[PDB]
This record gives sequence, structure tokens and C-alpha cells, in this order.
Amino acid sequence: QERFLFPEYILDPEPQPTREKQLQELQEQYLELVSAALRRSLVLYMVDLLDLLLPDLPALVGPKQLIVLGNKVDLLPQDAPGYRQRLRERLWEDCARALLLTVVRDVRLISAKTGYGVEELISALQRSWRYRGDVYLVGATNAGKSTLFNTLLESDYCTRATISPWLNLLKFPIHWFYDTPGITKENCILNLLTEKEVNIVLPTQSIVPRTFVLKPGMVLFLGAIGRIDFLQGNQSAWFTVVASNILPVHITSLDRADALYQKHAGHTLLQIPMGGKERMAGFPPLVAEDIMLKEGLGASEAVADIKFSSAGWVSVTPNFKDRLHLRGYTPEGTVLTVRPPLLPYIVNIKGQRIKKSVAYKTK
Amino acid sequence: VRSSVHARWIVGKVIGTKMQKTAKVRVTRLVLDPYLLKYFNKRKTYFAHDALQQCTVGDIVLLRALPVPRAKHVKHELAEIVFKVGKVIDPVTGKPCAGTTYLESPLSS
Amino acid sequence: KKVRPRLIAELARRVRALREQLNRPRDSQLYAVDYETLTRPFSGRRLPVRAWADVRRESRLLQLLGRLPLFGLGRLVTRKSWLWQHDEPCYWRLTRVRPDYTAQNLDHGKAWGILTFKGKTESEAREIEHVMYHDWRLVPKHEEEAFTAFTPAPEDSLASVPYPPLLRAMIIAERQKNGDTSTEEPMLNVQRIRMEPWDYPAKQEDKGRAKG
Amino acid sequence: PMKGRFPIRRTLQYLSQGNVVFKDSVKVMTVNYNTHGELGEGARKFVFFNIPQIQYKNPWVQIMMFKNMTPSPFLRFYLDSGEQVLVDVETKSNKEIMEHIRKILGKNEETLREEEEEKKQLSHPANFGPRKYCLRECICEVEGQVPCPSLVPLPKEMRGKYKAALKA
Amino acid sequence: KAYRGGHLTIRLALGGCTNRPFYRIVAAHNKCPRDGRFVEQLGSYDPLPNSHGEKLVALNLDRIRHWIGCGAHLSKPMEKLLGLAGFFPLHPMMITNAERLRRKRAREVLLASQK
RNA sequence: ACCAGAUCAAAAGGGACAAGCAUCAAGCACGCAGCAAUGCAGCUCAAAACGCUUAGCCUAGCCACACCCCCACGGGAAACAGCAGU
Ligand code: FES
Ligand SMILES: [Mg+2]
Ligand SMILES: [Mg+2]
Ligand SMILES: [Mg+2]
Repeated sequence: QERFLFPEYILDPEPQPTREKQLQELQEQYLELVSAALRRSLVLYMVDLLDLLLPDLPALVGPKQLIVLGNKVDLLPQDAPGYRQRLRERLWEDCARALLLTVVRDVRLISAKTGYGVEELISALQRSWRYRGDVYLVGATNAGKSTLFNTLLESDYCTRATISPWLNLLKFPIHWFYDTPGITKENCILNLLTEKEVNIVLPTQSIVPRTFVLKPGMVLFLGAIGRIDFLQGNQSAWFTVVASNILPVHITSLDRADALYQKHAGHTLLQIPMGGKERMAGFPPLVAEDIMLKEGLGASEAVADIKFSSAGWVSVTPNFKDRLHLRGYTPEGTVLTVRPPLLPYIVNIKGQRIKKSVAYKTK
Repeated sequence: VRSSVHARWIVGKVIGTKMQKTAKVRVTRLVLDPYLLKYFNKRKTYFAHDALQQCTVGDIVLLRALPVPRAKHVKHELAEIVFKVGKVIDPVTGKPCAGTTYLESPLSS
Repeated sequence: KKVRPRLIAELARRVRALREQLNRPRDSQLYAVDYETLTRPFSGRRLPVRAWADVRRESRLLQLLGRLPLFGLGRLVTRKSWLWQHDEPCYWRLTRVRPDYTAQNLDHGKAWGILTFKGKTESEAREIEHVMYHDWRLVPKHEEEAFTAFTPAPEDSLASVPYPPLLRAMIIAERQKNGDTSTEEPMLNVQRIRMEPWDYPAKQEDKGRAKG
Repeated sequence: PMKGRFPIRRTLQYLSQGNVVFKDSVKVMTVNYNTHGELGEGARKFVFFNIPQIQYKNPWVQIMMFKNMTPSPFLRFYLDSGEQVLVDVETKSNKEIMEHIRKILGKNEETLREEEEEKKQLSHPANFGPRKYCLRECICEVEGQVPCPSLVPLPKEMRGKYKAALKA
Repeated sequence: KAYRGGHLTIRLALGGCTNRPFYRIVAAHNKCPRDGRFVEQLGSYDPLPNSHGEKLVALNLDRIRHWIGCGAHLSKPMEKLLGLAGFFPLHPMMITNAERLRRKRAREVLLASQK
């Protein structure tokens, strides 16, 4: 017949419930504290293979036996046969640049996550007279010292773990193993990134290179963190991004590169960082850094790796005799580094061009 | 009767009893090789529900399709243990037999 | 073999459903009209030629009910098309109304009435159809009885009709084969078939609705 | 030459010879038999020769074997109704066993012919379509009708190329 | 392919080569292509007169009745063919086209005669 | 024309269903009982699991795609794999 409802004591709905959010849900100190103890034996210096503190070791540890451990090797793609040997060599020249071959007696490649080479490292440690005394595990924060320490603790190498003040640190008997504090890295994008952003950026699975053929006057975006502007190139070139598989890579023209950047900062197109304009307001703006590439060494050997700190890098192959001009935009706080290619033959692993898009099918 | 499972009745061999009230039965069907035209024992794994847990590894069992799949894989119930392992009763003479030799002679009674 | 679920597909389905629900257009919007171009502004579609004069000259059911108490509930409403087509009285009793208040003049909405077609009424009041049309008219309170005065004409009609020649031959042959020598002609009953004029009102309850 | 004893067993001509087609009630068949025993020789020969034919004619009827499980050989059929039919085969020849199983569970020639009629119904002569299904693709194949234009050009009167000319 | 809506319809599939029309009376889902899949073929039809001046038509009356019962519709050409056959009443448009042709003939005869 | 069951045929469940590579040998939760808590610790795999590469197919026709992001809210961006045409 008739009924009424009361504009007082109301219960009300909401505007724009945004079920999209619901589905988004659904889907120096070391020098002044620790070096004194260390310089009183063997040192295990862990180096992140992806990120390539070394020159300061003589003061940090002093003149004692040191073994280099290149971590996170499994995440490195196999660009060409013998890449492990090439990496061991590269570490050897790096140490020579910085040290006696402090003396470094062994360079080995390990993957604590996959337990690759840990047993061989244990065998080498136990096989020789030279390795007697205590073991000090030195390295950076992200190097994986925690993972390697846990792996070694869960092994026959140890005779379960104790905590003792050096700062309280973990140890276990072998003489005692010593796990020192990780040396924090300056100018690291991980410092700026949040827990979730860092988790996304850090590759947890084996990296798949992503190649893109670019002509002069174009722009590539590795997330919202890294950008490259390719120009003044006598010929097209190839850029192979080696980074976390879940980091979007976007290609655009130079004109639209900016406008896309402001429009899509954060959000989902550039998944890192996150928080939209709120997060971007605090996020440092991308400062520019100019680069000139050497003569293009063919179309299969990378000429240079442009690394955006720990997020990843891009290997560039220009055409023969071609010299290219580049401008890398990276966050103000962090730094952009041009280095000799860590995987020079990474361009070869690829598929075929898909449509007019610059992308190559990933193999 | 109107069961949604495909094979209504299937005779197989129990090859596992590590599941509560469920027996892992192996069923073998002769299959024609289209080229050689010889028949081969193709085999498939079925899970039979056994409330009494009377299945023993090696038993020959008859499995009846359940009216509906009662689990991700349990689609049959043990209708009858056809040949209790090493406790075979000759269906013809009904007397117990050990391989090809009667335990109780058929002339016993 | 396991499929990768289509989360975005599900979200799109649900979001589109919710958007349609929450922006369901009003009647005053859907069934508007531009008397200059005779185009519905909401969709921009032009009305058919044969409805131009009617749209320009006549009025809508709610456009009339807006000028009556209780929205003229209980009055008899006839359609100009019905009046022109049939000499018999046709109309609705208009038992119930439900206008689209959002309209400025409250000249749109829904209605329910007891149909009287060709002078034969119905057993119940049901939803109107073609409410939004323009061919409606109101029976004045006076003259109502005289207008609705209907003399039931003799309804006797053919009980059956002859079969088509070949079907007749088939049936006869089958009978003779079975031995049923009954020579009575085979006839097809048609009383069972309730022929209705093409313009007879349809069940609005099963009719659809426009969308944006 | 073909491999194995009695290679004839591996030819369609022989496999199709099986005259035993189980009624739809039969679903499983288990053949218990002894690899040794003069009395069980008949069952052995049956398993060696006829079982392939039975399986070929009854693809869905599961068939399983059991060597030296019981002193005497036998067959056992499990029907869709849950009934179990135990057939003794001791001392019987393979042919005798085949005839017995045919009598007790095989469809009769009447039923088989009924199935054949049901099948042939599909192949309606009057229908036209690809040779795979119908006898004639196009009515043009039928004599007296206008022949296909490819083989015999149509008159200029019938070709639309000149109906348009008349239109002009 | 799942079809949104649609219904069975008895119609004609236009086989035959160019300038040589020939029709297969088929019962097919109305949404299916003209010559495409079809539930069942009910007969055939040869528009071109044969050597005897006959437009042969074959109608599987049993199945046609069965499908009409099941609820299949009838395309206008098929309704006209059935009417000619006598299975159905002559189509209203067949009758009216006959009358229009008669009036056309009368007009043309008058015009020719009034020279 | 309504209902009828009939016809047609989705979703869902069961079965079936391409090729090469073992220099792809383990997958890493891939199972079960219980109304549930919860328990059991299992499940597939050298009779080829898992994985990589290639391909539309079993042709009255069938499967899939519809510029891309598998999807398409959204974004990328302005879409002929409809006909003719460049
Ligand atoms: S195939 Fe029949 S006319 Fe050509
Ligand atoms: Mg798409
Ligand atoms: Mg296109
Ligand atoms: Mg085209």
C-alpha cells in the first residue's frame, strides 16, 4: 500500500565504490667498529653478481686470506657458453684492478637460493691447510649473506646456532664462523623503494632478457625508475633489458615520453613506485645523465650495459661503426652507471619482431 | 544408475593404501595399436572409496562408479574385493586355492 | 591442463553490470522527443515517417494522466490508433499508475489497466504497453457509458477448414490403407486457434528496455 | 614376413571375423586361466586367438586376463546391472567357449541387422552433398537436368552476363 | 560455436555453379550461414527446367512434418514451394503476385491495342 | 502465438583428444578422510610427469582471435584479419 523511510538516522551507500581496488587486492661504522676485531683466519667476501666496496677491502679487513663469492648467479641468463668462466675472469680482473691474487686465494660463483656450488665451496674449505681458523662473512645488505649463512648452518660443515655480542651477531662452530653486519650501499634505488616495491624490483626468478629495436629519437622506460632516450644514432640499435621479469618496459617517442611519464607515474603502467601522485610527490625526480656509445661492435656483442643501480641494466648493441647518443634519466638520489657488458652476447637470445612493435619475442 | 562418471564398472588391482578409506586401484584395458594391430595393456589409475579399509595392496577389486565424484579423484567405490591377495577362493568350486592347487579338496564336502 | 582464471574478465562483467544498474536512465530521458526533427535526443534516432503526424498532433498516456486526480486512476483511456482502426470500443480501465516523478511535467512512466479490445474485456488488469507512444486519448467522464456501450456481435465462426490438397490426399490414403473406409471428409479444427488482431496489446511485462 | 606365431591374428580381416558382440549390459570380462594343464589348453587357445576378436568387436567392454590364479580356468562377465556371470571353460575348446559366450551374452543376428538398418538410414540416396556423405554433390550430375556449366556452357539466353545486356 | 538465441528454420541452401542455381531444402539453425552447417537436409529443388520442362522438387515430407512439429519456421520461398506442392495453402503473396501479373498483362494488352 | 515436453546447445562434471626434444627427470602441493575443527602425508612420473620448440584441426565443417596489454574495468592508442583499394 504505502511505506516511508526516514531521512534521519539514515544508513547510506557510497559513491564510486571502486571495485577496481578490490580486484587489485584480489590479484665508516664498519671501519670503526668491526674492522678492529677482524684485524686481530679467513674472510668470505660476498659480491652481488648483478651489481658490479671492493677497493676498500684492504682497510676494511686487512692483510688476510679472502675468498670472493659471486652470489645470485642463477638469476643471470646464460648469454653464451662459458659465461660462468667469463664471470670468474671478470671478477679476477676487478680484483686485480683493486689486492694480491690482502690476498684473494679463490673466486667462486654460488647461489644460496638454489644451493648451487655450496657443497663444492664446503669441500674446498675443508680440503686445504690454508683454510684454518675462524671465518668472517663480509658483504653488502642485498648480497644474500643471510641466505648463505642459513644454508651453511643447515649443513655438515657446522659441528645449533648462537648469538654473541661482537652488536649481537649469529655464529656457529666449525673455531667459530662469524657473520658480520652487512655494509649498506649508498645511492641504491632499493633505499628509496618501499618493502613491496623492493620485493617487486628484486628478481626472485631467473631473468629473461627483453630485446627491443630502437631508432634514434626514441625513449624506453624501465618502470618509473629508469628511462633512456636514444638519439643522434647513424642507425637503429638493439636494447636488451635485463631486469626483473615483472618490471614493465615501455617504448615511446621522445615527444610523448614526458607526458606519458607524468600521466602514468606510479599507477600500474609503470608499476614501480606505487601510491600514485601521493608517492610521486615524495619520490625524487629523474635527473638526466648524458652518454656517448663507442663504435658499434656488430649486432651481437653488447657495447655497454647501462645499469640503474640494483633495479637492472640494459645492454646496447649499435650497428657496425655506429656511434649513438643517449640520455639516461635516473632518480636524483641514486646514480646511473655505464659499464662493460656483463653479458655481451645477450642480444642473441631472442625471438622475432612482433608486429610494428619494437619488441622481440622472448625466448 | 544415472551416474555422471564414465566407466560404470571396472576391475583393477590395488596398488596403494596410503589414503584414509581410499584405495589406489590400477585398471588395465587392452588397447589396439593402430599400426601393429596387436593389443597392449594400457593402464590407468583410479581411486576407489573403501569405507571399511578392507583393501590390501595386490588385491583384485571391482569398482562401481559413484553417483557423483565425491572428491577431486575419488570417482568409484569398491563394490567387491574380487581376489583377496593370497586368499583366493576358486569361484567355480568355492574352495580355497593357493595358485593352482586346492587347499581343501573339492571332495571334502 | 588447468586454465588461467580470467579475473579481469570477471571484473569487467561485474563493473559493467553495476554501472548499468546505477546509471539506469530515466523514462523522461529515454522517451524524450524533438518535435522539430522528430528525433529522440537521448539516442539521436529519428522516429519512423508514419509516426510523424501522430507525434506532432497527439499526446501521451501519462501526458494526459498528469492532468487528472489520482493520475486519472479508474478512468477509461483509448488510443487514437484503436479508434481509427476499429469501430468497436477499445480502451484500458487504468487501474493503477506509476509516473516518472523526475519528469518536469510527470508525463512519463508506467500504468496498469484492464484491457477492453473490440468490446471484449479481459479477466485481469495488466501492464500497459506503448505508454510512451503519442496516440493516446482520454474518455471524458461524461459520454463514457455511451462510448463503451458495446453490443456483442455473433461470434459463431468456422469450426474447421479443409486440409491442403496433398495433406488431404495423404490422410485419405493412410485411412484406406488401414481399411478405415469412412468416406467422411478430413477437416482441420480451427476453433482451438485463437486468432488475435495484429495490433492487439502484447505483454509489456516481457518487453525489454532501452540502454545507454 | 609378419612377426610372431600366427601373424594372421594381427590383420583386420581376421579381427573383424569375431561374431561375438556383447549386449550393452556387459561391461567387464575377466579371463582366469592356467598357463599349463591339458584341460586348460582350450582356455589358453581361446585367450591366444579369440580374445583379440572379442575386444575388437566390443571396444568398450573391458577385458582383463589372469594367469594361474585358480586351479581351474573360467571367464566372468560383470554386467551394467551389477550381475556377475561365471562361465566355466575347463575342458572346452576355444570354439566351444566362443559359441557358449555368444549364446549367453552376444547379440543375435536379428539385433545386429537391426543396428545395420539404423546405420544405413543415415545414407539417404535423395540427399545431395560431398561424396563423403551423399551419393551426388549436385543435381547437375543427374541426367536430363541442366548439366554443370563447367562441362557444358550454358546458353547466352540463360547466362546472366547477357540478361544484363538485355537490361541495358 | 555457442549461438546467442536463434531457432531452427527450414530454408534453401544455394548450391550449384554460376548461372546454374540449385537449392538444398535444409533445416538449419537460423543464425548459421546460408550454405553452412545444417541440422538435417529435407530435400532438393532445381529451379532450372530440365529436358522435360520440369522444375524438380523433392520434399522429405515425413521429416518436414517432424521438424515443423519440433518448431522449425519456414522461409518465404519454402512456404511458397510447399504451397505449390499443395502441402500448405497457396501463399497470400503467391495469389497477390498472380493478380498483379494479371493486371500488368491487362494494362500491356490495352496499351498495345490502343495504338 | 501460451504451456508443452520436443528441438537446439551453453556453463559445470566424467571420458577422449597433434608433432619433436630426456642434452626437458623429477614436478613441488601437485592428494585423501571429516559436516568442521582437524587429521592423515599423501598425489603425477622412464608405460615419459614437469618443461622448451613447432603447428589451427579430426574439413557438409569445426576450434580460437577480433590492434595490443591472454581477459579489457582500465591503460597503451586511435586499430580494414568486412568489401574494393593503397
Ligand atoms: S557442380 Fe552441379 S552445376 Fe556444377
Ligand atoms: Mg583481445
Ligand atoms: Mg589490422
Ligand atoms: Mg581487404
